[PDB]
Amino acid sequence: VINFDQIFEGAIEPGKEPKRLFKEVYEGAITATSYAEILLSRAIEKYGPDHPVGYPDTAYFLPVIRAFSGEEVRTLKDMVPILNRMRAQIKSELTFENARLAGEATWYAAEIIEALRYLKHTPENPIVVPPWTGFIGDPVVRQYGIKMVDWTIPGEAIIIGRAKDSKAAKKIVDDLMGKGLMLFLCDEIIEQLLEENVKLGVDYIAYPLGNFTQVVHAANYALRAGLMFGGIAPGLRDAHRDYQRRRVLAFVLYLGEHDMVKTAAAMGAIFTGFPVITDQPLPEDKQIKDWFISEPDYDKIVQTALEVRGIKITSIDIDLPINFGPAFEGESIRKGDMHVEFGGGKTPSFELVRMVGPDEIEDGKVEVIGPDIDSVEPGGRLPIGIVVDIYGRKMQEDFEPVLERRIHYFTNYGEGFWHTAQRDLTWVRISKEAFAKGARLKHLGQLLYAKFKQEFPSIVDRVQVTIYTDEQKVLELREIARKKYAERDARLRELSDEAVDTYYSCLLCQSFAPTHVCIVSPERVGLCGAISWLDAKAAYEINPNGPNQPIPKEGLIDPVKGQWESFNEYIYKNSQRTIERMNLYTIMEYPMTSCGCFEAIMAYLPELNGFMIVNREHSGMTPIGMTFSTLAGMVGGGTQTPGFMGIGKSYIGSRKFVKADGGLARVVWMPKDLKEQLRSIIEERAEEEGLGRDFIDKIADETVGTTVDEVLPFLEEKGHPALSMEPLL
Ligand code: SF4
Ligand code: NI
Ligand SMILES: [Zn+2]
Repeated sequence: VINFDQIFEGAIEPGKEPKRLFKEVYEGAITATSYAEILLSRAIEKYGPDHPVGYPDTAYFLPVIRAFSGEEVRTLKDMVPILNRMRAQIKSELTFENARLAGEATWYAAEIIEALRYLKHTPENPIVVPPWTGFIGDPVVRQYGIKMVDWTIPGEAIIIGRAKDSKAAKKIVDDLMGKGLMLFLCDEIIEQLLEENVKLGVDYIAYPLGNFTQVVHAANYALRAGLMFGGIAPGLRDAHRDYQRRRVLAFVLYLGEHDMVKTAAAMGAIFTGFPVITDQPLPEDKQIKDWFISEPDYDKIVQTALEVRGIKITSIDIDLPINFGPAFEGESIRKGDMHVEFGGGKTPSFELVRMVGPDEIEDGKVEVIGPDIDSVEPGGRLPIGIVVDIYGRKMQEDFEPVLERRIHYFTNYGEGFWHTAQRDLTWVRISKEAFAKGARLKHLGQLLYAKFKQEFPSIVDRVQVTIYTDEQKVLELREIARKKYAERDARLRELSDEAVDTYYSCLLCQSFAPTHVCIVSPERVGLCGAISWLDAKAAYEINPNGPNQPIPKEGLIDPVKGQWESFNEYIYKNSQRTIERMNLYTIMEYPMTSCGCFEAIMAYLPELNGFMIVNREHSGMTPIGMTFSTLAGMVGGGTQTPGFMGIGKSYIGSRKFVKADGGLARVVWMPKDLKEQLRSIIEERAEEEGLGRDFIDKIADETVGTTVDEVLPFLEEKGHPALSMEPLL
């Protein structure tokens, strides 16, 4: 019933088909499928038809195939009928329909060829090294979903071929990274950007895939979105294409001299709804309106692609000397690249947002008080105290901690600006490159001002930013800040699931996970780990129409498992009626659903009488016989999964942590690093439960084993309480 092809209806008037383009696509699709045919036959000769084949760290087999036709490719023989089908759908008649089918066959061919390449890939002997990615694992797709759902990443650019010259490559890519687009790069443009010292790699959301058929690692990335968050069944071809067209705002930049295989791959992009913009001149018989178009002027090609795709960018439009955007949030500034640092146990530091009255503030006044960063030798240090005063008619003291959180992100988005921690434990660094470009502390203050005004227009009327660098002045002001921090800690201490009468929904991820609803209570953070009850409450109070809504706690059904009719009704209504009940204190019956951005996954193991937990960053097998990525393929997508649940890491430290299932006492296995990340809260909560602070050492981890038979003897020897608790079944 989904007629996806309707989006093409007006594109080409009959009898004027661009036969030059369609012949090139046909030749390239024949070439790609032939490449795959011969490599596959040779591989079956060498290894045998039953040899396993696949990609590293994915739940979705060969994802392009798994999405569009649903096959669970596991061995070489499985790909033989699939490729035979794709070659069969490549047809000489020069229609737009046959061109799109040839592009789909080209994507299938490139995916097959790449899986064959990975037949030689092992961790000890890998076929790709950073900053190149090749196939991108599921955890990376998931780790960036939270930035996609609110269009912090506004769209995706697939750049194929070669820019006119190195300098043009750096120009457009710097532009795109400042706009926050996710980049996929293929062929000679990568070396062009590295030659120009552009930052690239998974940490900068700018993926150097490789060359040639590695282009398909853009496609199998994009299609996993619908398979993961969208919950769309494998093989629902038009449903997947519709999800891509509506939610994955990707386009292709086709740079350099054209070639048949690159053109056929680009037509596969068009086949799933992504337009193609090339820097090459195009004769009338080699173009399609709004789908395969020429913009030779490098000063316009980015805006042209964004307009044809429908991407609208919000910019602060302050003249900063450095680039700014999500790609730089993940950067590290090594000591040898550091021009100056503040805080981090080297010098005193704090940051503070505070409400003030109308008379108390000069809107827009950004002032540095003390020496600036040109006063130190490179590698030097200064104190820093950042005070952001805010006035507004709708400003509340409650909002102060919320706004203060943003300083971290606001700072880290600066290229060559870096920030970690919070309050009086901040550590800030500024790169030598940023200093060389003219960055000074005034620019940090201006960035904070503009960003606070842009993000909170309805509660911020005046903003003033003062940055202090005198050591004794910073130490004096830090005590005022610490008074505010203690008031905030006391307000937090007053909260509990029982003491508040209203929990809050979070629908932010419904952009990509339409049936999923999060419920945030004081003692259960949202599964992303970034939205606590105070956060959701402030977000609603700032924007009553937004994706966080109050829900009264009314109509109790089960005090023990945590079920109320008010939450049941809200979830059912906002679930497209897929979900009727939710228990807040158990994973074993009506668990809360997940999108796919969960920091960790819990699962029950009957053989161990207890829970395993595994975080997204952990690589390795778990005692349930599944890696994190496989478990995540089951747990996400907005379906209810008794015995499994997605969670935020900090929820493990909550007093209400799966309380009806036994809480922390029920946890028998976690990765060693995750326990270390949470060691203090695990020790404190275990003491509160009566488990002992050494309970953390009774929790098995991968150094104990990855299977039940390795783990159970250790649990028995340790006298883990879970073995003597009631089975949860
Ligand atoms: S609280 Fe839930 S719905 Fe909201 S952003 Fe986090 S994971 Fe997504
Ligand atoms: Ni999610
Ligand atoms: Zn999500």
